[PDB]
Amino acid sequence: GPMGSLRNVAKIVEQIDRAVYSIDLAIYTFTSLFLADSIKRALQRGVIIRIISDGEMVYSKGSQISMLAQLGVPVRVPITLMHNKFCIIDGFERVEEIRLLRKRPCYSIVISGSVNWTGNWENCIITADDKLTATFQAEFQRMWRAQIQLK
Repeated sequence: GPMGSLRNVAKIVEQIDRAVYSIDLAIYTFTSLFLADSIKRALQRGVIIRIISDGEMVYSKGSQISMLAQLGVPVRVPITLMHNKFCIIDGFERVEEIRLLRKRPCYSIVISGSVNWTGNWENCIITADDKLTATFQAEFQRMWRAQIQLK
């Protein structure tokens, strides 16, 4: 229900607000203005953000991916199915990666939800279990390396 979704989105925005180093987001469609703005604020905070999404859904109405890509957020797209959408905040491997390329404490958080083909965030799970955050982060690294990267 809309209520459960709003509560879930609110919890996610809170995690985004706490992001220190990185946010990796794999999502089929991005329609949440609230989620986007939180990500926008993270970007302004110095957080490194990457987005993987679907080509059919980036030019859909209410798609917020357009404005994030305009701000410099790299968006990679397969052209042209996921078991779930997910967000990894400060993944261990990713933070260590950033640390090397650039020479503060944090803790990995993965948010996952059901894929919506048309913000909507039911079946939401938020966890810091490092085994899970690792598999998701590793999975993102793989998908990122594979693919259209939006100009």
